[PDB]
Amino acid sequence: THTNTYYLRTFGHNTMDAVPRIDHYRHTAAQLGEKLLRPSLAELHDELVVKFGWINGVLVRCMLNIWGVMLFIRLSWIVGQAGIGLSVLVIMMATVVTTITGLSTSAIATNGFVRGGGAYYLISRSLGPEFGGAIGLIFAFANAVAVAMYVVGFAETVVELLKEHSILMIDEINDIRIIGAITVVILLGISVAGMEWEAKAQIVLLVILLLAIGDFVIGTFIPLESKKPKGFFGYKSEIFNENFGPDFREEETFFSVFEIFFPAATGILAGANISGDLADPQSAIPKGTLLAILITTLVYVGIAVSVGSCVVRDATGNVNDTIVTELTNCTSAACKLNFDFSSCESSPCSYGLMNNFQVMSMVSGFTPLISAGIFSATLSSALASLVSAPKIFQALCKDNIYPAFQMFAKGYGKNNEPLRGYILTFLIALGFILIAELNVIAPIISNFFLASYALINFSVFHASLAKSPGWRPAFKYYNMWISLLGAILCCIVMFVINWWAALLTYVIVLGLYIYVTYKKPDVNWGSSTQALTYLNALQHSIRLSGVEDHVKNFRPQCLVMTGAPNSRPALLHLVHDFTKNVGLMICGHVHMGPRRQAMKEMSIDQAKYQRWLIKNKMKAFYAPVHADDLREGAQYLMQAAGLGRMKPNTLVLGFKKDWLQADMRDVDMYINLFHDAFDIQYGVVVIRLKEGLDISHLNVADQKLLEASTQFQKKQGKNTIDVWWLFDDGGLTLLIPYLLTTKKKWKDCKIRVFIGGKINRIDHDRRAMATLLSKFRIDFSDIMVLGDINTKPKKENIIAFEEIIEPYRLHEDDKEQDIADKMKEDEPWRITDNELELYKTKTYRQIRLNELLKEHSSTANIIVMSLPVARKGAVSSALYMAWLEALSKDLPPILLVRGNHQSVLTFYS
Amino acid sequence: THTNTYYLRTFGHNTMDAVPRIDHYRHTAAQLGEKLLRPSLAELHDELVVKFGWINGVLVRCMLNIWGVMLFIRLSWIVGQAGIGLSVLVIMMATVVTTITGLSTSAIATNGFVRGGGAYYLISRSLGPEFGGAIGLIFAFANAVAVAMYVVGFAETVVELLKEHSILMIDEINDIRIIGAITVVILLGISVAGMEWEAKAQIVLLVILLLAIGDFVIGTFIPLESKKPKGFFGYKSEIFNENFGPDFREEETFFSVFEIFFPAATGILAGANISGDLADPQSAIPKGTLLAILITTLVYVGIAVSVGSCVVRDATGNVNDTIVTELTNCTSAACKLNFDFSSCESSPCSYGLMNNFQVMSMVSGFTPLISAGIFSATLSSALASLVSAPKIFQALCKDNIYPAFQMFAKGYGKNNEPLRGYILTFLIALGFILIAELNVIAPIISNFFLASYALINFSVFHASLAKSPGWRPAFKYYNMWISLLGAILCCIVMFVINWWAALLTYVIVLGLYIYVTYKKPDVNWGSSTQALTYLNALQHSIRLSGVEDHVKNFRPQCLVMTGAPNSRPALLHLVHDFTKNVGLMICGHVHMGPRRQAMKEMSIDQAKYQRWLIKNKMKAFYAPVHADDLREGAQYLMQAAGLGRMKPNTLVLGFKKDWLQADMRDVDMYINLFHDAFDIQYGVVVIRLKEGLDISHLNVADQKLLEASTQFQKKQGKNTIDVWWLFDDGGLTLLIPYLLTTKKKWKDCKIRVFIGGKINRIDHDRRAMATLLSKFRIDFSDIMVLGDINTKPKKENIIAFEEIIEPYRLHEDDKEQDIADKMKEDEPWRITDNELELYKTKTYRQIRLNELLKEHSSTANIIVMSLPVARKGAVSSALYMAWLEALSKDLPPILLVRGNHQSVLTFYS
Ligand SMILES: Nc1ncnc2c1ncn2[C@@H]1O[C@H](COP(=O)(O)OP(=O)(O)OP(=O)(O)O)[C@@H](O)[C@H]1O
Ligand SMILES: Nc1ncnc2c1ncn2[C@@H]1O[C@H](COP(=O)(O)OP(=O)(O)OP(=O)(O)O)[C@@H](O)[C@H]1O
Ligand SMILES: NS(=O)(=O)c1cc(C(=O)O)c(NCc2ccco2)cc1Cl
Ligand SMILES: NS(=O)(=O)c1cc(C(=O)O)c(NCc2ccco2)cc1Cl
Ligand SMILES: [Cl-]
Ligand SMILES: [Cl-]
Ligand SMILES: [K+]
Ligand SMILES: [K+]
Ligand SMILES: [Mg+2]
Ligand SMILES: [Mg+2]
Ligand code: NA
Ligand code: NA
Repeated sequence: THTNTYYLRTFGHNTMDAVPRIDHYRHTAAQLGEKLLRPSLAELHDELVVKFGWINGVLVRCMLNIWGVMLFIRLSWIVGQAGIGLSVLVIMMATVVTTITGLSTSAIATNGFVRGGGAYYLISRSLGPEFGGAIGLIFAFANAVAVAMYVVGFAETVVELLKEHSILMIDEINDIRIIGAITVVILLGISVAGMEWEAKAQIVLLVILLLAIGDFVIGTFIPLESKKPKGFFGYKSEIFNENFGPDFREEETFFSVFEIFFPAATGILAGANISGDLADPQSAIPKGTLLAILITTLVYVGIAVSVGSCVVRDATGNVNDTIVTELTNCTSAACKLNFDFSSCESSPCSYGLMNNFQVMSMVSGFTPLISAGIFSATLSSALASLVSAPKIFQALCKDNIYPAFQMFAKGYGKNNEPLRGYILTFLIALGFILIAELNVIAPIISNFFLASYALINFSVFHASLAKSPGWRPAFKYYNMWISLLGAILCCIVMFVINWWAALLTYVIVLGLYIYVTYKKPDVNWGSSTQALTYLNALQHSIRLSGVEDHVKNFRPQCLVMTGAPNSRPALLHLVHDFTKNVGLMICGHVHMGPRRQAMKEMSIDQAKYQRWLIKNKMKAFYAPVHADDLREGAQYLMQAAGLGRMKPNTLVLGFKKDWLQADMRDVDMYINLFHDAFDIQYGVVVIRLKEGLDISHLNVADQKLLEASTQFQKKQGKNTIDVWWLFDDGGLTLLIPYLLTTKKKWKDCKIRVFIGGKINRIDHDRRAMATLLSKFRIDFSDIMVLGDINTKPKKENIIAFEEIIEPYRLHEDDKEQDIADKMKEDEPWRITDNELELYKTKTYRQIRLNELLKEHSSTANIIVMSLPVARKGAVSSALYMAWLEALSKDLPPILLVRGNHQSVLTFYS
Repeated sequence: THTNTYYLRTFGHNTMDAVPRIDHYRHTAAQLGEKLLRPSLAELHDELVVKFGWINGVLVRCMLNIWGVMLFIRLSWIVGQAGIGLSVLVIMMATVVTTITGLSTSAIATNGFVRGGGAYYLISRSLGPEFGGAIGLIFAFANAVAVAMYVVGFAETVVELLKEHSILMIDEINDIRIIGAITVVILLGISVAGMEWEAKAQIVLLVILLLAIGDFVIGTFIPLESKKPKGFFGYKSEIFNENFGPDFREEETFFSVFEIFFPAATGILAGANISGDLADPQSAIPKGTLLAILITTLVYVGIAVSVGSCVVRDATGNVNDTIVTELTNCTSAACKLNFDFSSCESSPCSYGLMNNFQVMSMVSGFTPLISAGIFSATLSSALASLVSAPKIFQALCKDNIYPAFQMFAKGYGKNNEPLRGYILTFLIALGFILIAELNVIAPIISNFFLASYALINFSVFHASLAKSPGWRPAFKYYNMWISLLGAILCCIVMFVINWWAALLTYVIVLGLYIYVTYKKPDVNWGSSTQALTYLNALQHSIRLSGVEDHVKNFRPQCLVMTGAPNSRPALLHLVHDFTKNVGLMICGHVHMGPRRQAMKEMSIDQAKYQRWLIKNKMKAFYAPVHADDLREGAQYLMQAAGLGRMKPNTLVLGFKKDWLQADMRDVDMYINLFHDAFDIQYGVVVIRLKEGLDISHLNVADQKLLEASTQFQKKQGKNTIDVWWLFDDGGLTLLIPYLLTTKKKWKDCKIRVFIGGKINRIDHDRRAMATLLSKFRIDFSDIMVLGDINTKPKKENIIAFEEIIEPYRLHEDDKEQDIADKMKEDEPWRITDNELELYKTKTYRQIRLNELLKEHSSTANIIVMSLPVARKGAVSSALYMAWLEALSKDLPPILLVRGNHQSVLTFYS
């Protein structure tokens, strides 16, 4: 029926359904998605500029940042004060911390597409805005200060080089400050020039540093007799054996050495912070960072061991001190080789592995080459930090976490460059350089770095804890327990060095976290915090599902038929008063009208009203439902609403005030709602107000209605709480008012109970009731026993009730049997004469109860009375409505309660 | 119509409804007559021996138990080693701990009738069986050991009194052993004699103790020169000032003094342990315990101050006197009055406050009275402990918490008295007396008492934390924070003295708690633990209700329509595999039949199936519903099931295997269930098995069906998962198999992806799909692109489909245009020729897809394929069912998935 070419066309061209394509999931505004538009379910169902590679962008950056001052200056001192083994152990511990941090970072960076800000973006998108902003501020400031520290190191090295000659301008501190200012200006200029220039400069510095390392390694293998007077002796096993072990020749300990060394391993995130300029993160960051860490650790360990195997701790440089005669009785490591480096214990000798900070330069075949290597290392580290800080700050400011800093987010040029961030970082670094004494500052910045690492590790662990299906990290060489251990180790290490610095950093982090949480920025990124919230709720619900029910653990789980949650405020607040912190509260709303529009109406209403309830401080659940009429929607809610053991057991309704001026079908639906509630074993609570409950539409009447709506919101003075417990429903009638009095807004109100008694047994019945409610431990102010019930109500009230009921009567007696049956068939709510004759006693009881309530409980703050139960099929809906209206007419706020008839009170324990 | 009578009769005689009466809430066997019967809601709605008072039962017992050895023996030593102020401080600290414990006990004992036992009953009924059993065992053993210690103290005092004369039988330790054995036998006899006899003995002992205290107080006010050589001097401000302030003569310390004194504060629970024999608790325990504590503390403090204000720390027995008309050169308090009790700073003088342990006897005006008082105090404390232990043990054994001890709950006599418990306590006490050296044992028992007190305080705090409406304590003189502070103080105090004893007691408590929780005795007391479980679930749900939705936080919340949870095991386990630990799972069951019987059936099913699910380790929720047909119940569940944000979003049901051999109305209801799910914005998952899903009714066919049911309960093995993602439904089709692979039972299985492409573009489409799913980070083992779709399926398959569809065609073309319309109206599921002509392409697509699946995925462990969506009103129900049947048949387990069409996957972070 068609050509063979047609049968081989593109799959999906003959159907509205779309094949899965990348454009369906991309949100980027690329050509507005001309063809990347997957059809919605309704449509198918409804009736008819510069990017860097991983090598240059991550590996080189991380290596340059990690290698700093200690590479050529303080490594020898560390290997001296602590033996080869102890120094290697310190290096390995720092490397372990950094490696755990790198694994966590690689895991976090392989989940989605990272945009900008290495540590900040990852931490924020994986944990939440609070932690994200706190760590962003901390890390940015730490990098800004590290820029100054590196510049100061370079300046001090150059000043020492000048002091090696006659060149000098001012005192040492002032010369250091001048050199630091000049160097920081040069670095700022280079950084502002552009990112490609920075990359080229970094490559040059890296090659210079590698040349310096190679020069040192070559020099250590070419001993010269001239260096023999100094500590250098070549590779001798005697020196290696002697240099082992912790000869702490000063007021310093192992922990102090570790603290001194640690800043040497705090450049691992240089590549990550360039995520905004990486060609392809999720493939460059992990491998580059891990390789850089491995290379730097290997170089550190090798250099430490080599320096410790070819230099003596103490060596008194003196040409006329070698030879050591011919035969010696000296057991010293130097003595075994030559007399050089002898008699140093008493007289403090010039240098050696313990007192000289230029041993690496001396060992190297070429000294100026090592000097250039030191310069390049320090400058490279400073440049990396100075580039990293503005990127993190701009990423943090783009999110508007701190509105005051929104200025430092604008970009310049083809590639968005935070020039303002660069200027701010330059200012901070220049200030800290002008201080020129960063010895005290260093522990604080080290602790800042450790806090950032620990929060990265904790973010990985937290994400692995909340088993969100979106976690799905691409990197598969991590572990939740390893990451948790890494976070704990980071905290412990930060506390080990400068405990008070650790306390200060923790205080700062906590303060920033609290500020951000209070601010609550308007943004959600799908952090693991929300996933953990859902998982915790689910686990707690599952746990509660296995708990057996007990009478003393009973709580009122009320399904309030409120319509729009804001439509009826009085009912909502009243139900909230005895439900908050005790029992569940579901606000049920039934939507009518066309299903097509009702679906969108309910979809909007869900979010709108849940947000309204949350913002209004009411701990309720919105439960929208779409149904033809109110009765069937209530049926839906009473059958399915809730989850597990947290389902409703009480139905709360507002009184149908306008039942007289309304279609009898609506009244029938109301009474049938009552009947269904009773049928499914539900407690029923009806709240009646003189003015009504609905204020959505909203003269004198409107003002009174609004006042009634707002009445149950302030402190309820102390007037009374009248409970007319006439029938034993199981105790709910008494449990409601007690829970009311248990709240602050109702504490001043006293509960006085009304019961029906015998005329000649008033005292006995009163005592029995008092004892019964004392066993229940329900405080009461007074007990009134009424013997006037069952009396005939006044003639006027009966006449009024009859006049009210006349319109809805059937008058079967005065009509033909067939006509009466036909009338009752299509109007089932009609009141039959037989039922009126049968229940004249109940009608008189309702009227007399209204009389008694008016006479006695006419000044109560709120009234709780037993709700009459009409046998289904025996009493008409109109008769039930008339009973309810007569019972509670012309009264202050009243509640009609009819419990499950299962006991909800107990005097046993 | 009625006389004056019948108008003033008892309220409630003319109605089935009952007035509230205590008989309605009493559950005791007696008083269950017709009068004390509350009518059920259905019945109203359906269509037509010795008891002690608080004084002698609690106050006297508590006072006698609290007062023990230290009252007349070591109080002087305590006031000596420490100062008056420090001794008062230790007394006040112990009293504070005991007073907080007493407040907590009175709070816990005023929350209903306490049946029997002592602290065990209160702790169990307020906290749970685990804590109850642990504390019961600990407390009973502690009381038995305390009996042993009191007997040992009495024996030691009597042995010392004998040594004061020329009376002795064997070595001191052996004589102590004989005296202790005799005393314990006498105490056991007295206790077994009854309880009234014990009360009379206790009253006699209390009178003797009061006489002894009065004798001491009288003696301290009548100084005699004979006792002047001893430390006694009468009241003198010089001695008071001298004795004020610590003087730790020996290797003692404040903490050691506190540890020595603390056992003096125990015994506050003697009255509460006789709760089963009190006239009424909730009125005797609180007041009696508090008054006893107050009186004992006042007496302790007064005696301490009096002894420290009228006796010198060091004194000499040399009657020769001192300061015989000499000059006053010494500032010692003794010199102020006379030289007596001086000059023993180097040599150890005879006795005094520091050295003598009978100063109270000497100070008193009649030593034999003080000796009798010591005897009475020790004997009364021992008797109280020996009575308390068996009561607690019997209460613990009556609950069957430890089945091995069920034999000790038996009672004897008119009043249930545990004789076996008495014998066991006597045996334990006799053994510990035979040890005769309880110095090392005292700290352990002290820590046991402290643990009991701390857990009482923690029970009060926990009850106040779980805001159960049944808490309602009658004693309104406590505080949750005060009780928590008391528990913490008890723990800290127990750890302060004998830290290793505290660790041992904590280990024992933890072990007993773990054993009880593992055993999980079948008991339900309505503890604070269950209330806290409910409250925690509610709070977590409320918190989750305020969390905004995100694509990466999406979870599959599946409303699996399974009927009876055990009826279809394969479907339940399959849904559990990709829902456990990730997303919600509600098992929906629809009940049909008469409403009256259906309600009871659903009520039974709720408990039965929730228990079955919990016992079978399935984290699902049972959701019963009563409706006329399956569609109505599914509508109920899809509209109302769930709570807050934890509500279903995916519909899972089994394939209607027997649709061909079934009424077309049922098939129409099935297809309309599909349509309703799509309309309500639900994802739909259909699971089809060759043999079916139902195994409730269950030859070869039955065996195969059972094997299919059990197939998915084991480890899958090195099979493959075939995903035919043909249409972009949002990613659910791919999300489900990934979640399957996330679990251990599906680790081996690898995901194979099938997509539709164009011939001559296979490589490009395969690369694009691989890239797209690599950005999603879902691992795959291979990607197959099929270009042979849209081709005409074999003639035989089309003929078979036509033959299958024949009995449901409308055949409108060969009709009169009126009979056809009538048939369509009567049976809307009829397949019209117009729709068949329109969707021949879709039919051929289904047939060819089945061909491709059989040819390619015939060996997959499980198949996931996109579920075709039929436009509502355009495709008949019969045609939709035929499409589904043709698409899947003669295939391994297959899942048809049609997501919400909202994206559930993302490559952004
Ligand atoms: N969607 C709904 N529409 C109307 N009433 C609802 C709805 N959902 C629950 N209800 C409950 O059913 C009752 C019906 O009252 P109705 O509006 O028929 O009489 P009314 O005198 O207008 O009441 P109100 O003063 O509350 O408007 C309300 O009090 C309300 O609590
Ligand atoms: N109360 C229920 N009664 C019947 N089916 C239900 C019910 N609740 C949910 N369902 C789902 O609807 C499907 C209807 O199956 P049906 O009663 O037609 O028997 P079937 O086609 O032989 O399949 P099965 O082997 O599951 O019985 C079931 O697979 C089941 O998953
Ligand atoms: N102690 S040091 O001179 O060898 C040293 C060495 C280095 C270094 O990077 O090797 C270093 N980096 C900057 C830094 C400080 C805190 C965190 O990072 C700082 C210092 Cl003080
Ligand atoms: N230290 S004491 O001799 O004055 C003493 C005194 C008492 C006493 O009850 O006064 C006491 N009661 C029994 C007990 C031990 C642990 C807990 O309770 C035990 C002792 Cl050892
Ligand atoms: Cl870093
Ligand atoms: Cl006690
Ligand atoms: K570094
Ligand atoms: K005691
Ligand atoms: Mg209205
Ligand atoms: Mg079936
Ligand atoms: Na560097
Ligand atoms: Na005693």
